[PDB]
Amino acid sequence: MQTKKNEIWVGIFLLAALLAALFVCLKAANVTSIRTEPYTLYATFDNIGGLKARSPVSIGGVVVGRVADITLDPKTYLPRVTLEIEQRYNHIPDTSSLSIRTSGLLGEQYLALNVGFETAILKDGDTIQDTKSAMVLEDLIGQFLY
Amino acid sequence: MQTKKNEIWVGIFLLAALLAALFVCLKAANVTSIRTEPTYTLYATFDNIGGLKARSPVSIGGVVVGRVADITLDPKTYLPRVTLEIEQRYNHIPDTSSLSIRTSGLLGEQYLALNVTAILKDGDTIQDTKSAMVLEDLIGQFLY
Amino acid sequence: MQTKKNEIWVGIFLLAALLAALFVCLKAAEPTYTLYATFDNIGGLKARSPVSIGGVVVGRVADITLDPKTYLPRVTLEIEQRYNHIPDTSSLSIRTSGLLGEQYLALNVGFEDAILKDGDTIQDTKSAMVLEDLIGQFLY
Amino acid sequence: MQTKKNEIWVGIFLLAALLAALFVCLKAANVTSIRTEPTYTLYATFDNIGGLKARSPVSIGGVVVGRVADITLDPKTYLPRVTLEIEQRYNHIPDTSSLSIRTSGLLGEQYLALNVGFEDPTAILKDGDTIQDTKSAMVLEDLIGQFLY
Amino acid sequence: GVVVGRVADITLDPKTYLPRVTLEIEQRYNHIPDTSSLSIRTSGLLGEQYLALNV
Amino acid sequence: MLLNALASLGHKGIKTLRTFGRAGLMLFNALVGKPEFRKHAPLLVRQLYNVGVLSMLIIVVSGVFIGMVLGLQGYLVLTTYSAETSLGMLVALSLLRELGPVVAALLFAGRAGSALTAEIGLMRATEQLSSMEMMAVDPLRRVISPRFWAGVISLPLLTVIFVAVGIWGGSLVGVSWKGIDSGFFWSAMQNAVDWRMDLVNCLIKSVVFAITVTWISLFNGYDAIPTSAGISRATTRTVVHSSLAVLGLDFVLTALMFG
Amino acid sequence: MLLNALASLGHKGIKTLRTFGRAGLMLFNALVGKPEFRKHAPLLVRQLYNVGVLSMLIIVVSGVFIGMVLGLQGYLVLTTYSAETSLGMLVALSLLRELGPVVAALLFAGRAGSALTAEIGLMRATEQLSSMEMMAVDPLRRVISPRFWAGVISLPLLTVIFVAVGIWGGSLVGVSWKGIDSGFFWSAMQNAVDWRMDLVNCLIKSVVFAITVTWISLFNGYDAIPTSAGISRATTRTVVHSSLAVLGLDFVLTALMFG
Repeated sequence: MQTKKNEIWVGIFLLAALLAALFVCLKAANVTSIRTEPYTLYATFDNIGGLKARSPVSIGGVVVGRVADITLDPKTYLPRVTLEIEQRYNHIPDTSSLSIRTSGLLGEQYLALNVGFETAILKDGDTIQDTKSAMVLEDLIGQFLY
Repeated sequence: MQTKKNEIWVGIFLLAALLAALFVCLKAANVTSIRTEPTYTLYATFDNIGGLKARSPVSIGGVVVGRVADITLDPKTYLPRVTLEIEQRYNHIPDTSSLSIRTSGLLGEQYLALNVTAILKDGDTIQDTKSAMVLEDLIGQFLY
Repeated sequence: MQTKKNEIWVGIFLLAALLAALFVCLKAAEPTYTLYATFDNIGGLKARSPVSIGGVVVGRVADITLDPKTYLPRVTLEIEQRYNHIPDTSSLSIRTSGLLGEQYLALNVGFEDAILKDGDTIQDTKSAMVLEDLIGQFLY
Repeated sequence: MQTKKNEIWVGIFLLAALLAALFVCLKAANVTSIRTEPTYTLYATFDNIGGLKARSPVSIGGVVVGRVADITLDPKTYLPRVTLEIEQRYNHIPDTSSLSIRTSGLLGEQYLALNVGFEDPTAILKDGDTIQDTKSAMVLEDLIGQFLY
Repeated sequence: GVVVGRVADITLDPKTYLPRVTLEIEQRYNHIPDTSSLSIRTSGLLGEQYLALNV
Repeated sequence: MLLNALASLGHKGIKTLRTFGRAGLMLFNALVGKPEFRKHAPLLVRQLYNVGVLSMLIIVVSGVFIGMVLGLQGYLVLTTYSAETSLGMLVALSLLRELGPVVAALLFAGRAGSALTAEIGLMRATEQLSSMEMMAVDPLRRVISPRFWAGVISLPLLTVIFVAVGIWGGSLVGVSWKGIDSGFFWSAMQNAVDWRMDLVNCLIKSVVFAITVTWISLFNGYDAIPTSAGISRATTRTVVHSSLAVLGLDFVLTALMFG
Repeated sequence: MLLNALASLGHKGIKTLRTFGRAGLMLFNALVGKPEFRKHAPLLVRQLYNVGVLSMLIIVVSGVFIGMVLGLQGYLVLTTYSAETSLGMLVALSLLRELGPVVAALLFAGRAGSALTAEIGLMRATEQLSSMEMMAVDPLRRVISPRFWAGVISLPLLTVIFVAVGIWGGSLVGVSWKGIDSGFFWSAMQNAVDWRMDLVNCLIKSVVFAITVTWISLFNGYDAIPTSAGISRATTRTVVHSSLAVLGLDFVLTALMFG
């Protein structure tokens, strides 16, 4: 018909704009487009300071994992944290001195690993014993003056 | 009423407002549990609380277990007394423990840090520990 | 004036002018060479960091990599092709803009006695100033 | 249709917008003159600008007497060349001056501070004069490592 | 520590280049000796300062 | 001049007291009557489609644009202090304190508030409420009682969609256009860990700004001249009275919760 | 299905081109024509009272209500920062870059933009525009042309009143109980305010926000069904269209001349 000739010609053209501009809204903001998380570690410190949930861990300045949750120990009252490291980096020595560093002058902190020479590989289920507690601003003011 | 298309779009709007609440409250605000709070109140007497405000978090080794409900002041000795709360899941504190009002860096809020005679119950009194530090104490002890 | 005959061509011409005010105005309102430098500890450096020689910004950083055999951070910076003749005995000496600003890459000039083309690796780097072990040496 | 009432409220509305334009240009803004008095460009070299950006004010003794138009880089000597803008009222700048870039406070911006010198009973400054007694800026990466060593 | 006046303008000298800072006080405070000295103190972390009298 | 100047003020002083007299009497005789839950059960879903479902084509598609301009204008002003860490701080704090129940109230009263006045005013022009009054059915319970409850529970349900389109709308400039994905952007968003601030006070302001909008939207539609010019006059005066009721009460609701 | 699925979407695309095609044809005949200067001189003064003067009451009373909330919420976020003297870069900078011609355009479409559509719709039901064609005069040059030029010169003039009262409204809530002086508040406001940066660029975006608002208010008033329901449907249609034309153009005008 007369009104049916233009019904199908421009109707695909409006679906051409609907087929477009959908690859720009379904963008890639994380790694969860293919695989969210393909190991669980355990570390026990003495005083983590202002460490909260979802804290990025770094090896030399590049982000490598997050922190899921922090569970206190019911026997010695020591904080036990967990790590989520990907499978791309696994050959880490066991002599790494795990220390808690600071990030800026706001109050937030982040965990930092150290790589070096070697033993046994650190895999899921093992707990690292070479840990170091964080520092507070109220401890050095009592040691320097006294 | 045709009762074909009107009853569907109300259920879509009622469902879109439910997933939008989980994007703000559940994701980036808190846990939002049932919050029964089976905690117990204690008593601690300090000298100078510094900048302790309402709902101040208290932590043992950095892990917060509760907040501060209310702070009172007695008219007899004129000493500040904080009423902190500890949940029932962690009850193994000794009597020789000491508290420390510390700061989260240099700009954050002041919080109480409790570091490590069997256990404490409702009605006990923690011993007198050191209070917080002010700018007049650091500038006065450095010269004199 | 006339339906289905003249009202279509004005709406096409108006849409050709309204979309032209959102294409060249909203959207969009370089031959470079890359380098490599294997570090040990950088801190809180991210991508798109300004690289400066003397203070003026001339290039940026595309991305940061990590080798799976040594686990050392390597920064892949990009500089302009107009500036060349950089000696290999000059370190980077990463500093901070201002006092409370973000970190940024730098490059100080050195003395002459080669030409660093694309694909060169810096063999002399410098560690950053981290507050974890810096304030502990003064007391302990 | 009443022209005796509508013409009065137009002038009230026009003076309400004219007085509103004088409140954002005299109290909120610090511009009064729209003149086009030119200046002379002065060239000066440095070694490290630090956090020097465009349109930075230049002062000689604490009072702002101009600004910075732009900053270039020398393609031969690899040194930053900073341009200056000084008013033609009075300069009296000898060849024994010392340019030092400073900052205001702790989290403020950077500014150029011109320090005057003495003269012996040294020539007069002209358009395009360059000197070598320029002080470089300092950062936090150099003063901390020198304090412990 | 109590504000008493403001700075009107900033002038300069064409010969020796000494910035003369003028300031006005109300008639409530007039007994000021000649031994009082001015002092430029900092207020805040932005970079602006303010004058302070030392009687 | 003591009697002639005060003669015109008496005509505008009594009618202003009678303006709020019929506004409070209409809302009072809508909920203190008999409670029925199954009779208004199909009537509540019908009024929720016009107020709450048809208003999704204005708040959702423009809530991304308000979230987008908070990232562009909030980036160049903090180029010397924090350009990546504090990017998601001023977006989530401003949209949950004063941009939530106030900016969305102008979009709610423009579509679901202005048309609610013209819907009640159209029934009085062609004599629809007078024919329902001639039966034994209460006319203040069929067009007022299900329509007031469909606007009270709609604006807090529409505010969270405006919040979720503003936080995600500011995420297109955070994870893209020279930004970090989740390292420095989302880590500075959960600084308000307390449930009282930005969650209860945001929901308190959304209920107060929902009653004061639907009250004037049902008052101008119920009190209008039954002609073609009386409906269009009450539609214009509804948007003016609702805009001063969400901005004049915004300073009132902030002074006791943020001071 | 796939053959009958385009019967409901393809027919809407034909009427969309006829809708926007008639708006550009109506504005071309209303502006380009005979230069009536002496005849349209009392018509511009008459159409400035209901657009500029009658809409001046809402923006003045909301100018003090937009600075007393912005200046009070901006004091708590700058706590524990030692930056109380930098209040001029938050209450006066956001009212000129982000706010200003955005909030005042939302109030212009409710008071002046909504009443301009109902004025032509009431004259179309009584066929007053059709009677101008019998008097051998142009109806698009007598009732549309003085109403377009009176709205394009009023909204940039009403923007400066919204800024200057809002700046004074921020100073009213500033020195009210905080104890700060009048020398520190007007010190940081003079910085980064010069020619073609903030004052001129606010006037640039204001006149673009005045053409797109008055174009919809004159098109829907000219294209409406002459009945009791066609005027009220086109009255609420301009508020939704102006809310998406002001906020939708905010993302476009921010990418050019940042600040």
